[PDB]
Amino acid sequence: PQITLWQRPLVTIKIGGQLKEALLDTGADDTVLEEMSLPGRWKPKMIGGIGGFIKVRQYDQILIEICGHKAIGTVLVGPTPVNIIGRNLLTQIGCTLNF
Amino acid sequence: PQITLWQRPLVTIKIGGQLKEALLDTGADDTVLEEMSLPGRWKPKMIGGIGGFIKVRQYDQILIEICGHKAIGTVLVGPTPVNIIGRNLLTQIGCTLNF
Ligand SMILES: CC(C)[C@@H](c1ccc(Br)cc1)c1c(O)c2ccccc2oc1=O
Repeated sequence: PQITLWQRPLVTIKIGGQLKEALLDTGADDTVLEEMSLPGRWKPKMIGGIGGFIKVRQYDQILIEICGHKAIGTVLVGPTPVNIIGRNLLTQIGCTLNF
Repeated sequence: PQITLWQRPLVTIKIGGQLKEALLDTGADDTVLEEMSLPGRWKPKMIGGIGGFIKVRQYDQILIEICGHKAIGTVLVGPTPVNIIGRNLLTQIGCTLNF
């Protein structure tokens, strides 16, 4: 739908058989979620943010239903304050900025 | 205009008599810019991001021309990797998410 920026742009994702909410982030190149159980293998990886650098697990080819749309990409799991859906997934569900 | 998410959503702001580019961030509640000279008074403030917490200067009532639109808000100046225009300013220039 159309979403104004008066409140945090929050959205219900379904991931790895579980329900969660997550922040729509056009600032973010990648998708990062707080600590949660996911099947398969991962790779130790590191990202940077405002504060500094954090160390994540990389899962690839993880199916996510964002507000009822399908998408499949790399999801980084770690020590984030917020659930970030960035641009790798944003493009799939067909998202844009209008102003 | 309309902006796809295939590349980082970068935009030319004019601030404190200078030109710079900055990242359109719907994830960000506030606007934070790297270290630069601004007139007036400020307050020592602290924010959090992925990585951790950083310490900023707060300037209030700073006029910014984002892609040729006027806006006046709180701008936090500090040690960010990127120039962030978040939601405090986003709303002013009339921004939305469409998907
Ligand atoms: C929730 C964060 C992940 C997010 C954020 C940004 C500003 C503020 Br105030 C609060 C949060 C965030 C990015 O969207 C980001 C984008 C590009 C580069 C670095 C980045 O660091 C970040 O912390």
